[PDB]
Amino acid sequence: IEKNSGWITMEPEDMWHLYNILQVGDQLKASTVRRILVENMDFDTKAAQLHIKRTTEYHPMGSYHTLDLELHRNFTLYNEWDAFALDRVDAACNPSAEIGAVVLDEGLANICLITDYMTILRQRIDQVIPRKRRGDSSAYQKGLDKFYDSVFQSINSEFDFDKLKVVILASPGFVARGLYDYIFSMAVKLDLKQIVKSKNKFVILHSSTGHIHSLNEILKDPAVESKLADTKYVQEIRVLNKFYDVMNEDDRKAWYGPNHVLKAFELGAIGELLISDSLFRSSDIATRKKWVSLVEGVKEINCPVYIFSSLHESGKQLDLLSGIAAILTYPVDEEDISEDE
Amino acid sequence: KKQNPTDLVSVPEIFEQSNPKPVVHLVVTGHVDSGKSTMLGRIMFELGEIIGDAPGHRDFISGMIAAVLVVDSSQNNFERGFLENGQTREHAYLLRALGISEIVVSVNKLDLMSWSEDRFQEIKNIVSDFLIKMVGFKTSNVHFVPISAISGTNLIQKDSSDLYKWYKGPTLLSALDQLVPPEKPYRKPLRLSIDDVYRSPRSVTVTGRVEAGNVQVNQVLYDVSSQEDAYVKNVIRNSDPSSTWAVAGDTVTLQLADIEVNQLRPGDILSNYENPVRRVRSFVAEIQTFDIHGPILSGSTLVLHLGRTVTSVSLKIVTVNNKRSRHIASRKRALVRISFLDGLFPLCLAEECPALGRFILRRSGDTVAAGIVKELC
Repeated sequence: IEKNSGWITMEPEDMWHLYNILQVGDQLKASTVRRILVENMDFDTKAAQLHIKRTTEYHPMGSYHTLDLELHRNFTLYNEWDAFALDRVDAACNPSAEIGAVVLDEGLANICLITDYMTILRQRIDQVIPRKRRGDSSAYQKGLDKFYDSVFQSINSEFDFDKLKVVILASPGFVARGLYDYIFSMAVKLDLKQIVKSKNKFVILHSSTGHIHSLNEILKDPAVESKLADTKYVQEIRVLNKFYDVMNEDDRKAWYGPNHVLKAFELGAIGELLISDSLFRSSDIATRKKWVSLVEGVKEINCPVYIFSSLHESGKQLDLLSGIAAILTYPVDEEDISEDE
Repeated sequence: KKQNPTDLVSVPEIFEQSNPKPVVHLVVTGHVDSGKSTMLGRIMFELGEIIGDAPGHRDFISGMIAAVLVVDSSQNNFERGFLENGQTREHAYLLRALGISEIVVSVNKLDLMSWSEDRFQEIKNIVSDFLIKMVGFKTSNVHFVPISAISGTNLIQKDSSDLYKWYKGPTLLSALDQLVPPEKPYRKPLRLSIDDVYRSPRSVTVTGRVEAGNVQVNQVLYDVSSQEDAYVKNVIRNSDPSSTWAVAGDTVTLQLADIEVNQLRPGDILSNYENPVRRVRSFVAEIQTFDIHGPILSGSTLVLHLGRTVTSVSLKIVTVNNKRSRHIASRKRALVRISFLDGLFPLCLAEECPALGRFILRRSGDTVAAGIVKELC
C-alpha cells in the first residue's frame, strides 16, 4: 500500500481512529447520496456518525459535498503519512473489551460506556430532589424513587450486558449500594435475563462526586485493578498520577505545557515521561510536524510516550494542562512563558 | 419567542417605618475551654436583665462555620505554650480565605491571672503573630478585648474590677458596635438564593434566603438560569406570619405562579430584570490554600461548593504570592481564573454579596482552598 506518499483502503472506535487519521488537504471517497478534498471532520461523540466535508473528481466538480461515513463498508484515503498518522492507521485495525460505568450522586447520574480509546456519555440524569422536611419526607422520597427508576431505565437501554466485562456503580454516599439492590430487584420482578446473568460483573465503588471527572478516581481503584489494569484508560490514569507523584516530590522534575516540554527536550530532561495528547491534530502543518518530531525524538531514545485520547477524562485533564506534560530524569530550574490565553 | 411580565403597581419596601437596626453577622470560634460558650450565655443573661441572638443598639445574629460579616476568636489563660494549637487555627485561616477582614479577640479569664496587664500583652502577641504574621490580617482589623465570661467587660465597664485600673478600651459589646456592617442591603438589587424547590397546589414552592434587596407579594421574580420568570403568590418571611414582603437577611418560603417546577433548581439566584444577576462561564478569584497533598496545577479540575451548587471547575493560575507560578502549594494566596465545566452558573462578587461570592474548592474528597469572587467574565 505504502511506497515513498500513497493511499490506504479500509467497530465504533474505528470512526475515532479515523477522526485522528483524517487531515485537511486529504482526499477520500465511498458511497453517498446526491473523492473530496477533506475540509471538515465532525465526530458525533454518541457515536454512530463521522461527517467529512469539495468534489475533486469526475461528475456525471467545485461544489461542496459531505460524506457521512458508514462503519463496515469501506473508503479510500489520500501524500505525507506522518509517524503518528501511521501508528493509528495501523492500530485498530488490527484490534484486540468494553466497560459500563455509572457515576452518581443523589439526583445525579452519568452513564458511561468505556473502551480503550473512548469514554462516551450515554445519559446524564439530573433531577431535583426536594429536601427532607423535618415533619415530612414525601417529596424527597418520591423524588428519590423517580431517580432510581430513571437510571435503571437508562442503563437498561444503554448497556448490552453480554458485551461489557464490568459495569461499575460509584457514588459518594449510599446511592450506588441502593441502586445495585434496586436494579436486581426490578430485574427479577420483571423478567430481565440480561441483567440477572450479569450480577457477577457489577462492582460497587466509592467516589468523591457523581461528576464525570470522578472517573479518574476509579478506574484506578484497587477493587477493580484485577480486571482492568491491562487497559489503555487505566494506563493513562497511572501515568497521569505517576506524573502527579513526581510533581509532589519535586516540582523541578515535572513539567507541562508546549514551550516547557520543548525546552525540556532541548536539554536531556525527558525520560519515561511523554504525556502527550491526541488533540495535537491541528491543520497548521508547520505545527503538526514538531509534535511528530518530539514523539519520534523520545521514541528513538528508549523513553515511553503516552498519547492520551482526548475523549477519556484522563485525556481531558491532560488537555486542561496544555496537552503535553513530562516527568524529568533530573531536577531542572527555569522560567518559560507558555503561549496561550 | 418569550414575553416578559411586567410588574404591577405596588408598594415600596417599608421596613424603615418600624425603626430597624442593622443585623450584623458573626461567627464565633475558639477552643471548648476558652469560655466561648459561657461568654455567649453571659451576654444572653445580662441582656436578659434590662440560633443565638443578642441585641444592643445593633443586632447580632451569631452563627457557625466549619457567609457572615465579622468574627471573633476567644481564648483562655493557662500554661500557654502548646495551645495555641487546636483547629481554631484552621478556622482563622478559613475566615481569611473567605471574605472576613475584621476579628475581635476575646481574651477570656484574666480574672484568673489577677487581671495582669503583662499577661494580656503576652497573649496579644502570641495571637497577633498568628493572626497577623502567619495569616493575612491587618493589625488595625484585629481588636483585642479583655473579658471574664463569668461576668466581665462584655456589656458594662460598670465593674470596679482591677482591670479598669489599666484598661481604657471599650467593652466587647462596644467593640462589636464599632464594626461597620454593609450599608443598607434591603435597598441593593434583589438577590434571592434557592435552597429547595418543590411542587404545590397552584404554585411551585421555593425556599431560601434574601441575600440582598427585597421582595413582596405579587411581584415578578426573574431566574437567569432557566431564562424564565414568575409571579410571587405568597411570602412567608421568617416565622410564619401573614407577612407580605421580606428584606435582605430573611429566610423566605415563596410561592411562584406562572413557572413550571423543572425550570427552577436549588443554587439558582433570582432577581428582578432590573440589575439582573449575571450567569457566567468563568470568573476571577482570590483563593487561599490550606494543607494540601499534591499542589494545584494550572488546569486542574476541582469541585466548587457555593450554595446548594457544587460543580466541576478548572482552575487556571494568574499569580501566587504575587509572583507568576506553575503550581500552587500549601498555605498560599493566589489570584486565579476558575471556569465551570458544566455550563453557565449565576453568581456575584463577594463585594456585592458574601453568601454568593464565597466558595470552597475540593479535589477528590479533600478540601484544598477557599476564596472570594473578584470579577465576572
